[PDB]
Amino acid sequence: AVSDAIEARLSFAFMLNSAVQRTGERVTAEEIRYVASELEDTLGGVYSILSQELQLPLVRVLLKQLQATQQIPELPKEAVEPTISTGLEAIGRGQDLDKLERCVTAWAALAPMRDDPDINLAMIKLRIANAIGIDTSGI
Amino acid sequence: EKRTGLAEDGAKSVYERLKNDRAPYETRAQNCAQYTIPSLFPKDSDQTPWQAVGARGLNNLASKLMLALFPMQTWMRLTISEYEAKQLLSDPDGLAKVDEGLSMVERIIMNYIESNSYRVTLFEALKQLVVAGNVLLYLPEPEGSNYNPMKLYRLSSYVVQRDAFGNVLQMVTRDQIAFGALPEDIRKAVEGQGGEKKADETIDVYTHIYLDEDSGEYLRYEEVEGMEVQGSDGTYPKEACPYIPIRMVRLDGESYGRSYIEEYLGDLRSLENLQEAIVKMSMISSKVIGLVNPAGITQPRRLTKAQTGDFVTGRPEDISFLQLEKQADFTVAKAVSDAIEARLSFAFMLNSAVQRTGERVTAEEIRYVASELEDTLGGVYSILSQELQLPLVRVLLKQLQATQQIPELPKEAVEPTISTGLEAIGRGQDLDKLERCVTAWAALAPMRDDPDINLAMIKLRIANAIGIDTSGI
Amino acid sequence: PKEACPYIPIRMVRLDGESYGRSYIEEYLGDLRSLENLQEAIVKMSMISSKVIGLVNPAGITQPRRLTKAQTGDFVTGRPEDISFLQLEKQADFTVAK
Amino acid sequence: QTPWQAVGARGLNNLASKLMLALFPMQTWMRLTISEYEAKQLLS
Amino acid sequence: PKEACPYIPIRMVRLDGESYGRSYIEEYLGDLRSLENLQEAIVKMSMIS
Amino acid sequence: PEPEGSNYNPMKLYRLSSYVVQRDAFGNVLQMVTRDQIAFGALPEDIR
Repeated sequence: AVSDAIEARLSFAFMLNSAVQRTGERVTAEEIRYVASELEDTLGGVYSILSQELQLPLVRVLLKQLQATQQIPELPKEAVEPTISTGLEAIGRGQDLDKLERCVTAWAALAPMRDDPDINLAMIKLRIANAIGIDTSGI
Repeated sequence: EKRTGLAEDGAKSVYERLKNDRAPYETRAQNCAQYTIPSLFPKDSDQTPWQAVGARGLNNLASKLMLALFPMQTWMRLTISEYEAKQLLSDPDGLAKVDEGLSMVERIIMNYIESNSYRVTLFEALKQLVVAGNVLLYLPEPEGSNYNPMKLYRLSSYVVQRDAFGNVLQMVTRDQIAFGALPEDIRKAVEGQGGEKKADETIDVYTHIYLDEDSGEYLRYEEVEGMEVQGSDGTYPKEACPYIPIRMVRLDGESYGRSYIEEYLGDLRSLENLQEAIVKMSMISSKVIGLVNPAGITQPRRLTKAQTGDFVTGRPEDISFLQLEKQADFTVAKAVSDAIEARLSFAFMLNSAVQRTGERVTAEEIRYVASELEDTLGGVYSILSQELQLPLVRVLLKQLQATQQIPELPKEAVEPTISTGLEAIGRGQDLDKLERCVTAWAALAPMRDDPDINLAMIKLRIANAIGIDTSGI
Repeated sequence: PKEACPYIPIRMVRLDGESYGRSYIEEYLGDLRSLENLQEAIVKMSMISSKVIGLVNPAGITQPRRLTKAQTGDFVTGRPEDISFLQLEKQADFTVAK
Repeated sequence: QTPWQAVGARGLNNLASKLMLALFPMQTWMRLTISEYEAKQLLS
Repeated sequence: PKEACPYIPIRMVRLDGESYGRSYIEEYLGDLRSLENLQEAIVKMSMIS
Repeated sequence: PEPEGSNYNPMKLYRLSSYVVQRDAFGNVLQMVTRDQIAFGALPEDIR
């Protein structure tokens, strides 16, 4: 019993998906999702640390190493010292994409008044995008 | 020049005097770390723990806070200053310009934070911020566009003093650089003051900062062996000091802060003290020891040699195995251990405190007891937003305008307001009140074709009580 | 001015006719001490339960030295009647207090 | 000499595996974007 | 050049004011030894059984 | 190492025991001394 009590505690600290595996009770579905979002919470911890400690320095060195051996076909001055994004940004499923179709879905909220009696949909469709935080340049 | 005022008697002399009202606060931090991760605050002056509970709790607490305060997302939102926003009324072409560039500084601050590896030290800061009362952050001048990291001083190797209103009066750090690493200016000055030094001798390097009674600003200087350092003098303005000392739990009328783990320390020690005896008990239980009666026929030699399947000269009355049979008292101790370990799991925002092996846990209690972890976390978050998030942004803004990495903008955006929290994620109360008001205009769709109802005045009062701007609706 | 003093003294529980206020935890203090006084004896009890202590009968053949030295799997000169472990067996009274 | 348990073994291995597939996938996991100072230059 | 050295030394757990970093497993080492020290006696017991 | 053309330029990894580091106050790298343990029959002819 003591060994299994410890082995469970460790299984959490090694992001083992089989720490939910408690042979004690009829494990529900609503705790599985919640105790799994504690494994994601402590993993997002080490990931956002190693992004700074090992991911970005590795890219930053390869960038300057490959521009120096001219395998990088030259580009207009604006892109020789850029900004290096990583994480959910680079997978393509980042906060930017979130805020846009979180704003598209707020313009379907004023569909039961697209035919607006003096409501003025023009300023609202702009303030909605203001609070969210898009660019609004040319919308 | 001999300096007086606060640094009248040197630097190291102030460090050792203020080390006396700080000594209780590091002893407290020492105890809390001994039961979590000792490496964060070793018990060296004024070995691992038997349990990993506090260990996984401390790490999970910091992780949840670091991912809350400092995400990959933009987590600050600059917006036009009120006094200079009333000036630009009804001018949306020259007003969108001021907010757009404000949202450019929104990004510049991030890129500086990303590429300079601020996050990785902020984590080690939050870990320290929780088990120890305080941390000291130093972010030097940008100095070009290089790799300008952040420096972190743990409580034991720095010292602070505050006034009545809680403002910083003086701060004396204390690096412990090895001689073979000091700058050549300081290095030759050291062995040239008496005694040549080896390459591994450790040199105490202090760093006084203090307000000047005459000026309205801070004066600093490095200091080695009792004599001031070459080229180390300098001044910082009072409103933008790049040395930030952060407290966790305030106690208005005190130089330092209280730690977070401190408040639940009594139970945390009860668990470690128990887990020790429990594990030690488990080792005794799994220890197999025979007991051959010497007045008997069975000889101990023949048994240890015997293979499986062997028959052996002896009777079963002579041998017996050492039974511990403390099964009863173990269940008592293990039940208390689990009861305490659970109480702490709530105080460490462990999502696995719902994990009660007692009953068929429903779906409707999980949501409610999870909204107590959200309720006690929003506590420390909205505190650290003021104690560590807002001061950090406020310093980098004035630090980056001073090295003109901020492309200039129209006067309205030189002193704006710095919003944080759910505002900057973009899912704040503003967006809430807007589509909570749109959804009140779809409620009068079964009378859009209104017989004399007048939808114009109603569609306006709805937005009034809610609290939108109503400017041009 | 009387209408805008920047020193504010706040009470929790008013008692009109008194300078200070009553605390909120005060009203439930009696149970709060009952719990602490109990948890003390409870926690202390678990420590005695998990304390393993042998009891070698000196008039017996089994000597305490040989046992502490022995490895796991070793057989040892002795009888099981000589050794016993200090049982607390307050399982009944524990469940009451808990 | 080897350990009596494979707990840390599979734990350590699972820790590395999850991190490498998070940090370094077959996917493109960095995103370069225009520097801010030289992006305001190329406006409109 | 200082800005692009191709030798990169990485730390795991920072402790600002030290050349090297702390390991991740170090923080939970006590329980990891409790388990192994136990698993030995358990496995050894099963062989005796 | 440097790309050195477009060849097979792998990555070298030094474990903690066969390398050593020193840093300053702000945490920047001061010096690094590695330590391979190559067998004589493998060294380049210059060093050999």
